[PDB]
Amino acid sequence: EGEVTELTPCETENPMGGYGKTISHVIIGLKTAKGTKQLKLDPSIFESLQKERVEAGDVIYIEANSGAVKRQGRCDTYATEFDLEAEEYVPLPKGDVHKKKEIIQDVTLHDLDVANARPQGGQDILSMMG
Amino acid sequence: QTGNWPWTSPKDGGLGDVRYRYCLTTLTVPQRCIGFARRRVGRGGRVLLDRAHSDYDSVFHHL
Amino acid sequence: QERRWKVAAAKKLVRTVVRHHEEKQLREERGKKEEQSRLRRIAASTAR
Amino acid sequence: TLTFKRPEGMHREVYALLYSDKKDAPPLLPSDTGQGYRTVKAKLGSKKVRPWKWMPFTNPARKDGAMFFHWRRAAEEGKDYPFARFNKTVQVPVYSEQEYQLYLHDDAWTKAETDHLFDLSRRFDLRFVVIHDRYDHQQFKKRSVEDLKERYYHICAKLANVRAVPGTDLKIPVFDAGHERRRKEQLERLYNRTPEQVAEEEYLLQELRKIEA
Amino acid sequence: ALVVDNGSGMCKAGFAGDDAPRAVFPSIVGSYVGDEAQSKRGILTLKYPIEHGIVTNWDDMEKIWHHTFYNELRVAPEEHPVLLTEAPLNPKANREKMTQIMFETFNTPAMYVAIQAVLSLYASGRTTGIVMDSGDGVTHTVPIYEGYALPHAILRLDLAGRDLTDYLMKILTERGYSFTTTAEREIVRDIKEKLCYVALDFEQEMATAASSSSLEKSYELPDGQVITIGNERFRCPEALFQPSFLGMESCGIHETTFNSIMKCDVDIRKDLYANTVLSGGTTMYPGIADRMQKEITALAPSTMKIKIIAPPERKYSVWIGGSILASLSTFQQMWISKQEYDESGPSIVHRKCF
Amino acid sequence: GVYGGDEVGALVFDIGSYTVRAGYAGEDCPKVDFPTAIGMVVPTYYIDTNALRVPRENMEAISPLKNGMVEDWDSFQAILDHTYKMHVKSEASLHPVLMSEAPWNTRAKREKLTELMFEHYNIPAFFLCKTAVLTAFANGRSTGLILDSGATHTTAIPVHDGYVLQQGIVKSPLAGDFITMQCRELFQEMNIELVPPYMIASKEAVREGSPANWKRKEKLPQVTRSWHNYMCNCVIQDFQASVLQVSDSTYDEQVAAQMPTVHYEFPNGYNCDFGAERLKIPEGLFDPSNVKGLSGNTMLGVSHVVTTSVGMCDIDIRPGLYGSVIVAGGNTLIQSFTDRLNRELSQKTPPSMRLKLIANNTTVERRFSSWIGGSILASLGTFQQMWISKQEYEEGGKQCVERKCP
Amino acid sequence: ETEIIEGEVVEIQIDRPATGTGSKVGKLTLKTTEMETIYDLGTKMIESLTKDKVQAGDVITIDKAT
Amino acid sequence: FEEWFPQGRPPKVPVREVCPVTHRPALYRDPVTDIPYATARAFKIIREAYKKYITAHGLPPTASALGPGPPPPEPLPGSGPR
Repeated sequence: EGEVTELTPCETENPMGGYGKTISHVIIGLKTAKGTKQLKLDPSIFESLQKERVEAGDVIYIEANSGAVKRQGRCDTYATEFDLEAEEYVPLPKGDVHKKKEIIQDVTLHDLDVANARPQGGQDILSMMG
Repeated sequence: QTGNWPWTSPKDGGLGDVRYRYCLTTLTVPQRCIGFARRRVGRGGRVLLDRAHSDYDSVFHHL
Repeated sequence: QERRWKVAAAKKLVRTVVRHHEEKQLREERGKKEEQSRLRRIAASTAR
Repeated sequence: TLTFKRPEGMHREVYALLYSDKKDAPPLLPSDTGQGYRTVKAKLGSKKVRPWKWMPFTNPARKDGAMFFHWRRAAEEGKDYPFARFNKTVQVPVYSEQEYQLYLHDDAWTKAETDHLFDLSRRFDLRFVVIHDRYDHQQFKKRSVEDLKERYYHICAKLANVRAVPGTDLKIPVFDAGHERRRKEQLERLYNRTPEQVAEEEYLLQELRKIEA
Repeated sequence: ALVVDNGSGMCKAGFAGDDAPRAVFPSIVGSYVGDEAQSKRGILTLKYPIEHGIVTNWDDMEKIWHHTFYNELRVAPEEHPVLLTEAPLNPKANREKMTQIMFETFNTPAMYVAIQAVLSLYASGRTTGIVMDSGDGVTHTVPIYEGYALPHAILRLDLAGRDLTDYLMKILTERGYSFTTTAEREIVRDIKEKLCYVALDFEQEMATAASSSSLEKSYELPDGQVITIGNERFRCPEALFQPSFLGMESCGIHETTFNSIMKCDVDIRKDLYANTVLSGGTTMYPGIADRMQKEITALAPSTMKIKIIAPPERKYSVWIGGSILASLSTFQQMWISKQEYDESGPSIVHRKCF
Repeated sequence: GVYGGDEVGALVFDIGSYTVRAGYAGEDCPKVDFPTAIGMVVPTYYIDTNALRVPRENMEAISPLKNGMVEDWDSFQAILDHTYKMHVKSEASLHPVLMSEAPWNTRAKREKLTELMFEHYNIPAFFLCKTAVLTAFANGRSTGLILDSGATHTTAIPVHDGYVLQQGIVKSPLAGDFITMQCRELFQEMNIELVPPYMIASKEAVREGSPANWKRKEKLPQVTRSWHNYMCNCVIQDFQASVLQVSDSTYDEQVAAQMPTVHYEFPNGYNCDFGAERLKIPEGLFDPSNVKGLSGNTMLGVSHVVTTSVGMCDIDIRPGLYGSVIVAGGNTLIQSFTDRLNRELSQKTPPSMRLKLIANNTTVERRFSSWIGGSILASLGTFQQMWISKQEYEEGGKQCVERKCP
Repeated sequence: ETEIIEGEVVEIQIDRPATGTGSKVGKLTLKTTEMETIYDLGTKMIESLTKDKVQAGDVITIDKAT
Repeated sequence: FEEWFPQGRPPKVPVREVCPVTHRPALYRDPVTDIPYATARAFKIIREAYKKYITAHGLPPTASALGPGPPPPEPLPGSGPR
């Protein structure tokens, strides 16, 4: 996580055949508080990337196993006597650019029963009928 | 134990006058722990931060 | 300490200056090679 | 708000006068324009500098009244020099020739020797190694030791203090010169030992260390 | 950000990030300045505030900088940072006076002072080298190691373009053509800049001139009169390598360069020989680089690899380096601020600038 | 309250036998550093490399100094005039001057110098300090032993609380000039004809150990033998700086012979690879008893000079001397000099005393320590009462320097 | 703790479609008894103003960061 | 290609704005004309100002105009940045 700064595609011209222009990587540079680092991601991230509508100066969230991008907002450096946005100029995060998070949550079996018994998905009409 | 000067000399050898002591320090601008450091006034009234080498500076960074 | 700061800052400045010089050469050669590649594409589009 | 760290969990610290090592990183200097000039253009543009001037000044605790020059703000012209407050002088006693007749010269010292000693004491702030180095041993014989000058300075000071005060008594200026002489003699005898004697002392101390525990 | 290179003869001023200066004009004052003073010399007597790279009259230098800001560039100096340049071995009080003038008289928000040779090294894209900077009034040789100028090894040579112009006037008068006045000085300077060159071998060139007309070239005066120039084409630049022609008991630029190299530590000399860069308008004569290569190869050990760096744009290398430096993001922390001056005095320039 | 330092527009001069260091106070390096040796024609003087290195007829080469003290006052005055005119480029009546002097300088020369600076140059203020004190001050030390190995002398000077202890000084003549003489003897032994650069018009490359191939300038004037010897010594000094290396331990010929050689090329194109002889030569600094033709075994090495100087001091301050050994001088810049000195002193210092050599091994710090200390001292605001003023000189005469500048 | 902005509108100016987020950028002027100021817009609230039929001289209030 | 990779080069930080009258960081925005302010008193002085300048000629409109926060720890220019 951190502030995106690059949105830089790589290039190798051709995919070993008839070609236009081929990228073969996407360079994504993050900086949050502790430093800055460049990540050469899979090219497949690009679809999800403009699906999340990210641009330079935004701050994002990407998970390692899935590679799923999520936009959190944009930094407070473009804020502080600007205001007036529902997205909130979410502050520039603390800590290292790369993080390993260990979440522990306590739960009872009855909670699991109650949660799994119901159709909690809001995309179905019967859920909001509930 | 043989004595030593007030400086270049911790309590393991001599007098540890704290004005010569470097200690781990952190800055409010997001640049992290800078490792061991003193505060010293220079010429012109300007307050500087000295810094000292450690073999674990790579650990104090991303600590 | 002022002497050490001066020499370190001077070293960093020259290193950044030569990097600035080199990046312009890389930019211009990549740009002209991309121009030639686009020529290669548009010329063959008519044949296609 | 701002944090510095002296942790128990790592437990280390370093000391140095100039710098710890040649691989030490350079210091961090203050700056206002680190984030660019356009970030702070209004803050600087809404202000005007106070004028400075290259200007004369007096009294660093000089007796001649000579005026040197320096940079200070123009509004601070007539101020007395701050560093004159450092001019502290050691309180060496003074005496007349009548008073010397009860600082009587022991039939070993002279008036000239005592005056020379006190002149050097005033000049060098009672740094008796320096006074010993600068003592005119040729004109006044090899007094030496530093204890025979320390003890005569201190007995003269004790007699002068006993004279001038209506009533008192004085503990620490009772200078035991023989103790100092024996101490320095013992230190010299340890200094001039050959390495075999030092090894013998180490062997005996190690034997005591092992046998007592 | 503004970059102002107030050299000995000509003041080059412009904006950072540009590839060349926007304004170039003489560093003279009458209240008229520059070309106005030079054209109207019959009204007011002319003066040089800079003598051999050192400022000697600050009241005139204030007028020059005022002309630079409000007439040439046409900008308010209170709205831009200003990068200034100083000759090597400048007195430390001149830095303080410059800082005082910038912050109090013109009210700049920020400023900096840099050494001209270091800027030439930046322009040539080198980390380590020696810079032969020959201007209009003074010549210097400045060895630089990892961007740090070594002050104990710097050597000054009191020989520059004005002396060469005077010597050209002398030898042309010896031929027969009279040139005495300041009006004729610009004509002779044009002849110097257009026709002179550095001979690779002076004696053989002199013999060739004596035995043939192949080296001769004609010149046309503003009056329409036409003259011919012979061995004076290469006799005048030769004074850089043979100052005895000028009546000077001094070493040449090649010997000065070699001596300045030899005043440095033994480890770095291989880098200095391989990165000898020429700078200034006086180094613009054709053939000077090859002659310097030959002369320094004659002096230096055979194991060293001599390379002379003479860019075509070497008469503005100092300004180009200043423009490069002032545009960097890493440099922006190195500006002296208005508040820093107000709290620390003119001595802040010694704290921040090197 | 108060402030930090204070800058007063002072100048700092440190004049040695090899070079003259000068500059403005508050700076961290001397502005200028040119040779002390000057030409004379008879008188007319030629100073600095650009004027000195040009050959000229009947021009002798001299020095103003002898044994670290001024002898030729006309030459000294010429050097100061040159420094004020061409290098400082400012009027002398405006700037206070702090001058370095030898630790062993006599009273009469101090008085003569004070009279010269005040009556001729009309400076407004003056101060005179010794080299060892400024060398200590440059490293932030008030107490310590200064080992200065320059051109003429290798000297151990103890310092305590900012004062030189003159009765603890130990001088030796084994220094850079002795090394230059030994290199001359080596080249004579090797049949290496030494041609200085001024005689050479052109040269051609040759093989290792082969005769040189060079052409002599025809237009030379006849030059004195002193100037020629000075020019030759300028070559031998480069040879010293390049080739010589101190043995890490006691010299053994079979061990030094197995070390890699060092290639050196002379100005006339002669070149050869140097083996154990480059380490045998500087060994005489440490063990002079084995030197060939040297006058007797009575003289001392560098380590023995240090130990003798410390042992001649009071027993109370010897820990403070061995705990700060400040190595200085250009001759200490020979490779592995400091390591050898540290090892030898560790083998001779008592185990009860901790030994600590100051980390100082750079050309600037080793050669210009005294100037840096002078700049530091003149930059102090506390120091500004310690100047001798012109009024003080006119009232008390030249004798006030003894009271004010100990 | 209520971090609100409130006032009476004076003037509104919003741009026409120009591709991207520029299609809805604009400005919005508020006035009170002793003050008035002009505020830029975040391109998403304009539909709420049109839905509520914003009128010159009408009184509104907003909550900061939402 | 480029409509899928436009790239970016935004200004990392803005200009930090300061009120001409009594300083401190700017609040609200600029008025309907001119330049930002911190307080209603600053707004009042700024609106009393700019009536001296709509003539496009006259005396200095802002040289210490109406006591615009005049204590000089470091002296102040006139409040005419527009």
